[PDB]
Amino acid sequence: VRMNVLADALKSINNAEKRGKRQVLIRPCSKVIVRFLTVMMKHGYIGEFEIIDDHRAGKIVVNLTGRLNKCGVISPRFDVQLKDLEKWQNNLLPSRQFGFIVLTTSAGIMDHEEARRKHTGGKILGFFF
Amino acid sequence: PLAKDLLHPSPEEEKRKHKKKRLVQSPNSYFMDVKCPGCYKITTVFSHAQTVVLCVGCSTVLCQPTGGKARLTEGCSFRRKQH
Amino acid sequence: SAKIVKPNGEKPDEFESGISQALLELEMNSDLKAQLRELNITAAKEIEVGGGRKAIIIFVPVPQLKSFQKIQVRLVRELEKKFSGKHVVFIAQRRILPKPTRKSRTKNKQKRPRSRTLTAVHDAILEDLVFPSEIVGKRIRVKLDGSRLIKVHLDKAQQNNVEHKVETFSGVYKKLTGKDVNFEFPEFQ
Amino acid sequence: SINSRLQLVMKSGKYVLGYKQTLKMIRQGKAKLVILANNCPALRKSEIEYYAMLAKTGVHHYSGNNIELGTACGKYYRVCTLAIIDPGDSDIIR
Amino acid sequence: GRMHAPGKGLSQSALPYRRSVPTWLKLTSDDVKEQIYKLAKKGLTPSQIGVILRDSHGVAQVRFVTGNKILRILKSKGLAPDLPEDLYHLIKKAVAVRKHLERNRKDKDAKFRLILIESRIHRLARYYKTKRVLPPNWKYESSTASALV
Ligand SMILES: [Mg+2]
Repeated sequence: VRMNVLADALKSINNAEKRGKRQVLIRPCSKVIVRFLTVMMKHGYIGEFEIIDDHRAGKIVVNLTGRLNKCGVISPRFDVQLKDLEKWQNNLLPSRQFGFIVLTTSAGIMDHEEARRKHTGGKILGFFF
Repeated sequence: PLAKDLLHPSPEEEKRKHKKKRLVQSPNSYFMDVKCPGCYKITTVFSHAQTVVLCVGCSTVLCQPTGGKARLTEGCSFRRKQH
Repeated sequence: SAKIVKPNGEKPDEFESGISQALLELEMNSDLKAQLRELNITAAKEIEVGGGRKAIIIFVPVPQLKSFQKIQVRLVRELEKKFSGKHVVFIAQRRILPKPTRKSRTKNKQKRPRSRTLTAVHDAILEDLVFPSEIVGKRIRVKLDGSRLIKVHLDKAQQNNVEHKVETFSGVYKKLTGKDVNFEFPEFQ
Repeated sequence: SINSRLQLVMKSGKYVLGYKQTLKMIRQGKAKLVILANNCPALRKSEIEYYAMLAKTGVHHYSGNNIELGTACGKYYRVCTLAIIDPGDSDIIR
Repeated sequence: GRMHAPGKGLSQSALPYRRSVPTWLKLTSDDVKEQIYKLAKKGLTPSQIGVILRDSHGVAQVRFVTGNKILRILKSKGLAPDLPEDLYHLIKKAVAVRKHLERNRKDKDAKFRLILIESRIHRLARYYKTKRVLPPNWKYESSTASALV
């Protein structure tokens, strides 16, 4: 069933941007969704998303742009110990020149660059690039 | 295709969508404030009835229930408009 | 004269007196009476808005709110006309408990209901502001900066009362809560 | 059927199970539905059915067993006859 | 797609944004709690009350009119049933399947619909043991079941 609500959503926003779809809604919604999408907003990977408030769960509607090649999700949230952060961002991103492993540490949800500035580890969620 | 303004969907194309599939989940049902010929009394019948709606008076019976909406009996009116 | 319909620890005369005196003035009045004896405010503030024409926000205990709603339209009409050049609106004085971190712990402390949590409060604050309009649905923007702008769909029944106000409400929580919101007057189902 | 109604009378109302009490409650006149089963042997049938007719009490020959009655009474056990004194909300009485 | 069947259907109820009462309604939190009250008294299930109250009567949802949901109104006054209505509907069903299986020992079909039904019982039961509405002891037994209805 709905186990992981990212994988759910991120499939459907990778899986639109292939078709070139202009915008998409994501059915279940969550806090973690919002908080990881707002990360994608900063590096440009999407445009402004506007969350509907069906009284229950939430829907979102994501303005897409052309720019997202793929976003995916590492499904079990392994615990990343900062020394490993490299070994991951080697084998999970296309280059050292862009690509963003979104993860979730002590000091909020954020990309790997921002966990490195603050010097924290934590749990991998996914990656967009 | 390539541009469907999902957030501002024109009123028609939610009514041709299954209740839960809509942008916001709303029902496709209603109450009706019902006259009936004998008594002037108005009962507050819910379209999709399930049970037989009897008159606040007594004798007459308003709504046989069927699959979807309720079958009003013979010659009796109703009033949607609200909310 | 002032102090008899505002009891909560908070006196500070200025408006609270003048506004409660206008409540007391509305008791010298047929039918708008007796139902007003039971009622009672707590505090009140003057707050300006972007346009210039400031609004008076009135707080209420909370259990009385559901009785203030019976009077509100008749109330506002009269004291808005009295205490002129200004908009008036009622809110319930909700508590907002802090979140129990492990830091701010669980030494004892009775629960902390959802009613009394954070996001319930500013949401019930919405239902207190636009009493006559009533909410039909919210959307919630995220601009490319990250600034979260809400959009509140209100109904239509008693739009006429509320349509002129709007940017008072926009001004209102931005003092109370700290959130920026504009109101839209839409289709039906 | 008189499983559902009877069930409700047990919980809420008043009763007497079996015999002798039931017949006393007819004697007294304070019992106004005697539920026989089938399997009440046909003398007792006719002598309760008579002995109630005279009081002016409704009788029921429940399509039962002695047992399918016990089970229906929420009793866990053999009840041939029973008498209902007072129902709850149950419209067992007509 | 359902617990125990292929059919992956969806047909459910669906409420609006709005929750605030809809102004037809007279009654008030009391007169609804006066009426739930009299129906449960007469002998109806918490579902069945919710029903009567909407079609004939007026209340979209009790929950919205009063503070709490039907079960709590019965339970806080002590008209609530012994076990959950939701469960003895399965138990009553089981005992009905039992019966005709006991006359017709060929019905292979009835010998899921029993096994399934038994399993939808046990399954239910063992939260009612962790949510603690049932005491940690009660158990099915075929024999003692027919009585329990
Ligand atoms: Mg299975």
